[PDB]
Amino acid sequence: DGYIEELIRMFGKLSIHDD
Amino acid sequence: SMEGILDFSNDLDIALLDQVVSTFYQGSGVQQKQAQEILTKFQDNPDAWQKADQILQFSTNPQSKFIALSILDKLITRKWKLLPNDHRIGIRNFVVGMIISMCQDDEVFKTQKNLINKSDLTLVQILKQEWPQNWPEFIPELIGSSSSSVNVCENNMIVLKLLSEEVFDFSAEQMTQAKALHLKNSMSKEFEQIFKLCFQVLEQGSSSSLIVATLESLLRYLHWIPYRYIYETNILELLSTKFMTSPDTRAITLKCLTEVSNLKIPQDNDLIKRQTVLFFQNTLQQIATSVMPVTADLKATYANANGNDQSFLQDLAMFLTTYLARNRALLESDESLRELLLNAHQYLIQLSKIEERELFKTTLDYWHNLVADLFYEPLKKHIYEEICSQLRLVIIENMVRPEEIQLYKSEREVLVYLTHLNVIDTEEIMISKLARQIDGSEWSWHNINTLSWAIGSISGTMSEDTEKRFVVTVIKDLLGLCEQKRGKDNKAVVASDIMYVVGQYPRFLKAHWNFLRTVILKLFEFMHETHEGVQDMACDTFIKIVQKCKYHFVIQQPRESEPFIQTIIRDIQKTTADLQPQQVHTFYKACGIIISEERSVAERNRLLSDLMQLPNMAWDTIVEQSTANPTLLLDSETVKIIANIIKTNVAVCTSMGADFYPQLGHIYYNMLQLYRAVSSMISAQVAAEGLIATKTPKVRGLRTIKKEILKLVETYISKARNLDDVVKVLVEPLLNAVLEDYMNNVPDARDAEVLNCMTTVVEKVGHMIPQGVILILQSVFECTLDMINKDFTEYPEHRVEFYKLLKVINEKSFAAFLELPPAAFKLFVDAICWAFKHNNRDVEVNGLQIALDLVKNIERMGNVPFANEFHKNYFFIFVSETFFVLTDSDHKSGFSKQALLLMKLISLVYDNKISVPLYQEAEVPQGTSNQVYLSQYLANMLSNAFPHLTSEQIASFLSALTKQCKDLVVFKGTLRDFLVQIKEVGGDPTDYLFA
Amino acid sequence: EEDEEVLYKVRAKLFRFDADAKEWKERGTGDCKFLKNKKTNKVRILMRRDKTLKICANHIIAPEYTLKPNVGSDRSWVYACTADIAEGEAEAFTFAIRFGSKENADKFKEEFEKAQEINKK
Amino acid sequence: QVQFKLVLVGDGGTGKTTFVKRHLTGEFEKKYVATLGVEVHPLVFHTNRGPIKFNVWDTAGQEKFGGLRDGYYIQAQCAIIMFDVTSRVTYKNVPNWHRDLVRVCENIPIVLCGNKVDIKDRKVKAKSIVFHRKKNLQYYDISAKSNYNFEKPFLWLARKLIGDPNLEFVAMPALAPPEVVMDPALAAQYEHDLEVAQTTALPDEDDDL
Ligand SMILES: Nc1nc2c(ncn2[C@@H]2O[C@H](COP(=O)(O)OP(=O)(O)OP(=O)(O)O)[C@@H](O)[C@H]2O)c(=O)[nH]1
Ligand SMILES: [Mg+2]
Ligand code: NA
Repeated sequence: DGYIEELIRMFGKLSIHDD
Repeated sequence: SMEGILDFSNDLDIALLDQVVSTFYQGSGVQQKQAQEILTKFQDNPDAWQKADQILQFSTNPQSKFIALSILDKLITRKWKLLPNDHRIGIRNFVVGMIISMCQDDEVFKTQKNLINKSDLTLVQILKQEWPQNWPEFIPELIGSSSSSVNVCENNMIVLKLLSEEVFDFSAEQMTQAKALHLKNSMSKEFEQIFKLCFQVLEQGSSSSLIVATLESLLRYLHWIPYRYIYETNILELLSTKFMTSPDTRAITLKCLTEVSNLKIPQDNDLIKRQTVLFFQNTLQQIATSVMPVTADLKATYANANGNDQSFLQDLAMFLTTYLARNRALLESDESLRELLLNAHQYLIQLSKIEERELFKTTLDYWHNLVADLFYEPLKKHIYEEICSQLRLVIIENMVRPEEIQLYKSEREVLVYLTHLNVIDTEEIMISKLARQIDGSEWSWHNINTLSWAIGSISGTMSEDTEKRFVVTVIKDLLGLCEQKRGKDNKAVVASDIMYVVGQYPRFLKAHWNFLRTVILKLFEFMHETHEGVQDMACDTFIKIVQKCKYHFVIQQPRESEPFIQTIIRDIQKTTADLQPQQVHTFYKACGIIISEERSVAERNRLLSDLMQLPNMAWDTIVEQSTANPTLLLDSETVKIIANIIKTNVAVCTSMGADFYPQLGHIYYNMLQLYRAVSSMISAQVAAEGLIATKTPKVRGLRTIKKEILKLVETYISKARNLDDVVKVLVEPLLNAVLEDYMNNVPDARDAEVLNCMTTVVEKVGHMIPQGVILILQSVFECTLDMINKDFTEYPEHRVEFYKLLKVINEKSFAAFLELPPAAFKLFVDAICWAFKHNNRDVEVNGLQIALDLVKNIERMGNVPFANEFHKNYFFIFVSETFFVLTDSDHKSGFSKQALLLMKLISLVYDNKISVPLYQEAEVPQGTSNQVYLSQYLANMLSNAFPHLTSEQIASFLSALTKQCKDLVVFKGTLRDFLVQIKEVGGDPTDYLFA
Repeated sequence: EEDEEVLYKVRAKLFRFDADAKEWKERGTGDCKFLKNKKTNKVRILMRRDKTLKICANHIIAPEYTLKPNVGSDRSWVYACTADIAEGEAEAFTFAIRFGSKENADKFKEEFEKAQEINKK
Repeated sequence: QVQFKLVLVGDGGTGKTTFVKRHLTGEFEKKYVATLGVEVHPLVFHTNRGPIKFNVWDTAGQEKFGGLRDGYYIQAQCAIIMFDVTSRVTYKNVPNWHRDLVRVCENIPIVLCGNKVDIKDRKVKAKSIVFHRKKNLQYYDISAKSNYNFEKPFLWLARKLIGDPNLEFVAMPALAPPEVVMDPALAAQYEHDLEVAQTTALPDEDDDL
């Protein structure tokens, strides 16, 4: 529902950046 | 110095032998090598056995005596029946005498087991020859002799153990069928006497070393003896009680009870069922009180590796799995056996936690057998709910990567059954493990990878709605885990595992287009990441998702302007900019998979040309430059670009097959032009620089271009649906570009991929191009055979592809062999027989298959002058070359195919399918049938090849072989009996009447 | 190697020329390291085989040495070594070292030349 | 210096000698020269528990070149049985090799090795390799060619013979090497030997390294 949209939002921010 | 012993003129210097032997075993460097060559030439001396009783009497060196018995063994097994009968009695008496001598001396019996066990093995070689026909009293006297001395009784158990092994376990290869039956029947005739002594010793329990030896012999008896000796005596109580308490006897006892669990047993006897339950109850009871309780950490015990603990735990696993696989149903109905059932399974759970790959595979086979049963057999799961729950955690915590195919397949299968049996428990264990990654309790690169592979494995077992909530929970938790961690190293590992799990859940991806699109756009972002492994992970995941979800990329999704394939193709330059060529080829292959789903022809061809835009514009540029100046092609950068264009075409062709035609048509003409230009450049470099040129980067680069062109054409033709276009458009230009170039290059400049390519061409369209097939033979046959007919090693790739080519030509276009000049047809027969003599199994198998198919091709011709001339020229060449490799001991891998070919050749004559006499005018009487002449030719051939065989052996072998030539398995038996008899002198000719 | 600094570390396969047999023989596959001694400031090649960790190259990057191409490779260097102590006492070898790529090979030879003119001092 | 006798047995062509040569010098021998009788090669490993030396008796698989056969097994402390995963017959003969081996050596650690796993067309599948279970053999998939698990038979036997399950291979500290001090007398000699080297192609140039 909205929680499938929350998955899409969160998946978009997935990144590999050195910290 | 040492080479004195090799001089047989004089009496043997024992002290000299003992230094030669001693500087071999305890020596070093050049001295021990010199002694080694001396000792080898000594024992290989055919008269060496005469000087054997000397060494056993006068030598004090145990190694000298060992080697003396080896010399004897070689005589007994090979030349025994050639000896005068008083030599046979002599040898028997001083082997028996040496054994009782060493048993009577406790010092020698303790300290020289190697020499005693070797003496026993030598005695058993004599029994195989002489017992029981010329030694009826051996067993009665062995049984009576055992009462006199414990040491003699112990050694007698070792003799009986070896006798059982040699007759029942190792007879199949090493004896004729007849001799095997005779020795089996003799052992079972007198086994009653032997068992009584066995059981007597075990009950009286004199000495542990004697008891271990009796139980070792019993383990061998259990492979063949009838079940009544185990069930109608007290022996099950002894094995399962007193012998499980002592650690000396426990190792061997457990192995015995494992083989008891395998006995052939009547399945309808309530008393026998109770006996089967009882020995299990007794065994498990002794484990619990004497070894370790159900709760013991077997993982820690096994890891510590004290004494024989690892072997014991290996044997307990084998015992429980064997027994429960066969008998667990006996324990499932009675409430009093419930605790026994679950304790035995609780031991297996503890065994399943040991860090030992090969032990885990053993327990995993059992778990598979169990959970397979709980999934189908009614009213059984509730029994095992606590076992299965523990097992879920054991499989998950020990999950391996899919790269380990077998273990991963076995693990997935079990975990899928355990998910069907309790979805809720599986989900809880996997979510809890995930929480222990997030809080850092169990956090590790290995631990998150393991969990990812496990969560990935159970895809498609849950309902779609349960899977939806599970997948979302796992992805969100893994995404949070990635955010929480620091450093490219940590975030890359978690991002890979996120991407791994998503790829394993296609049903979820198909149902949620917005998510699938996000996943793919994220893979496109990762294709710009330089961190080690990310681009490979992104490309591997991309083609994996596409293989499963292709339909969702080729249709227009309701909220989208176009099919997503079109979007992928627009940004293909930008998306693949940072990938290595191999990664770009995977990407293009993935797009080819999607484009094959488009069933509108106009639309498929439009997407295909859209996808091939970049390689097609690089191509148009490079042919213009390459046609204008042939020098520009010699540049490395141009060779790499061209090779990468052709490889892009191979990649897309691999996934599109028949649908790739329009793209192949677009490049075909200029590609075959390029193939010729590149061919010339290669030949020109071989001319200026020599053969060493073929190893230079730039020539290897040029040859890659040729190989990738041949790969592209092979790949298309292999999958082509429109064979008329293959023949009328592809083939003639292909044959003109590759065949002459191959023929006229020096051997080291010839590409074996030409032969491979031609094999496929003949396979798919051989029937339609008979003149093309002849052109292929003329071009590659004689010059390839010359490369490979000097030894068995040089041009290995050409060798293998050569015989695949002849195989397919002999199947699809035999006509091409009828058109060969006789001289060249003779070379064809030489080339098949050449294949026979290979060890390389790819060549050997094709060799025998061509021979068999050729014989059948000639059969089909009927009574025609060519079939008649073939049989008169080549029939006996094929029989005698097949017999050569059957009997030479160097081609045992091809026995089945050799046997089949020989049977086919012999059956031709015994069905009168050969119309001409096989014999020369006035070589035999005028009337004589081929049957009679085959018998004479074979008799004479085997007589010369094996002169130590009698005329009676050869005649009997051949009467059996020829009458058995419609029954392959029996034929094979006769061939195996013949292979045993050529190894010895005085083989019984009656042995060939077994069948 | 607790008092030495890593200047360069690359994965490589090392070969030795058997002049008698007239062929190249693999000597080891592993991390080839350029180690600068804290005391002498002398840079050596130390190469250990994967898994066994046995030494298959141990010599000074001498300023005399010259990296030549091999006829068969775009990602290898050949050079005479007058004193390698991998397998006992200082012995002379004709080495070849092959890398994963042409750029690994080029970065090696540039790093090998840096080390030669550290060994000049 | 702990010293152990290792017998290496199995069918001709399985890669027993190639395997030993790989451990001795690091070379991979492409050519097949059948062993005659036995070849003894001393082999040393460096571990946390100190150096371990194997006297490796590399026996002949072929019957005609068999020589002393079971004579080579006398006083062996450990063994490797070798078969070829590409050759079904080599696995079928494993019980024969084990039988001959255990008769001479009753109580020794034994590793079963499937060689040539680098080859794509694997005839002897993982699922059918079960002989080791009842005989308490350690089993390893190995490749003398790719070095896949090439160290594991020796690590396993080392752990069994020394009786330490935590034993591991270690790097020995590397001695500072000497200065060249090249002599002009041999200048011409090296010039020539280096030209032959440069103009002989490195083997296996399509391999990853
Ligand atoms: N592909 C491949 N070939 C191998 C491998 N190991 C050995 N070979 C080849 O196998 C052949 C036989 O190797 P050897 O070591 O001589 O065989 P062996 O077992 O010693 O033979 P015998 O001395 O007759 O017992 C040679 O051509 C080797 O190069 C391997 O891991 N992979
Ligand atoms: Mg050998
Ligand atoms: Na998985």
